[PDB]
Amino acid sequence: MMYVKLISSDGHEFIVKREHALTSGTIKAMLSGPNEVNFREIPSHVLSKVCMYFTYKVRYTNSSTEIPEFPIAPEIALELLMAANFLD
Amino acid sequence: MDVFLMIRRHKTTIFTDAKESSTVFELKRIVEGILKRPPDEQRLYKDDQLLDDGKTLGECGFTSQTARPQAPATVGLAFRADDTFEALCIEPFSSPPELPDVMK
Amino acid sequence: VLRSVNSREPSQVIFCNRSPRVVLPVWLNFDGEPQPYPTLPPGTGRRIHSYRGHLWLFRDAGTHDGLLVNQTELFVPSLNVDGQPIFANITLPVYTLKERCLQVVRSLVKPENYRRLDIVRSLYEDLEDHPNVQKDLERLTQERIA
Ligand SMILES: Cc1ncsc1-c1ccc(CNC(=O)[C@H]2C[C@@H](O)CN(c3ccccn3)C2=O)cc1
Ligand SMILES: [Cl-]
Repeated sequence: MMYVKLISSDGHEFIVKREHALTSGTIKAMLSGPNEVNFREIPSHVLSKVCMYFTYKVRYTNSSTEIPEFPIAPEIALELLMAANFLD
Repeated sequence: MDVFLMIRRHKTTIFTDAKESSTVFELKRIVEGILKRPPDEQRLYKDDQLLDDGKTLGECGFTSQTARPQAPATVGLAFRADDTFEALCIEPFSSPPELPDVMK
Repeated sequence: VLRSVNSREPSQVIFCNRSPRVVLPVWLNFDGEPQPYPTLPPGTGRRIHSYRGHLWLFRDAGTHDGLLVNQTELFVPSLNVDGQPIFANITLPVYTLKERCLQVVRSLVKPENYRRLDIVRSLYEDLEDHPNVQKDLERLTQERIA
């Protein structure tokens, strides 16, 4: 299937499935007009967890099975909240 | 059953899924379709052990317990550069800041 | 609108907690008001006595975060066929990343210190809007009419 590249502020490149990245409305808008998106304020320890959320969301949404918890370490919680708010 | 992985090399990470019964070679075919390098120019690792092409991903230790959507397992990747393989180098992610005073 | 029907027809139900949270079962009485029932530790099941048409919802016992029961928000026991109880599988929903983040920041910061966090103003309001059974019932009655 199709893939996109999401670059963090510290230069890490995250290659994720396009369908998975379209979980975020902001990423969908960035790909509709002006397959790479650069995030000047999201560091790699936050953006790697954002990509883990997309696969978690796509795998478990609408599934009739036991849903596991999405874990978030206390050290990243506030920056991940800021990134999730920007990405929707 | 499906296993969820992070194929990592230098500063690039591929988030992908595969079957537990699928082989290390079939995972190199997935990497080929993304980074345009053939399986013969690839070496996949787990921690520091090189993985043999004919083994299943379950036989390497990537199962529903270690490779989850919300907690994916890492597969190291090293490409062939002129008849010789480079040393496995995975750059780590940034360190989070100090835990705020109100969160401590 | 959302209330239990006083059918007086017994129905045996298995409350099966398939979530990592301590679950608070909540029964909506004949006036639509929520009543708390004993809590279920994670991964436990209880065979309970209920009635047909009775309306139940399930929340996290500590934070009141919303939970699903048989993939939906409300559970109504039906007739027991072939001497079998009705299963009410309580599971975590797939929360939005923002909601899960709000859940973790709320579990670590006292509400009086939300304003001390260096975050945008709208995020203070989001943190303060704690999960509330009364609010979600209003949202569900409005969508039940529409
Ligand atoms: C072990 C456990 N763990 C979690 S929850 C629970 C439990 C314990 C005990 C009962 C027993 N049934 C009732 O208490 C209700 C069920 C309701 O559907 C109707 N109702 C009621 C009462 C007063 C007027 C009208 N109806 C009742 O008797 C149930 C769950
Ligand atoms: Cl029981």
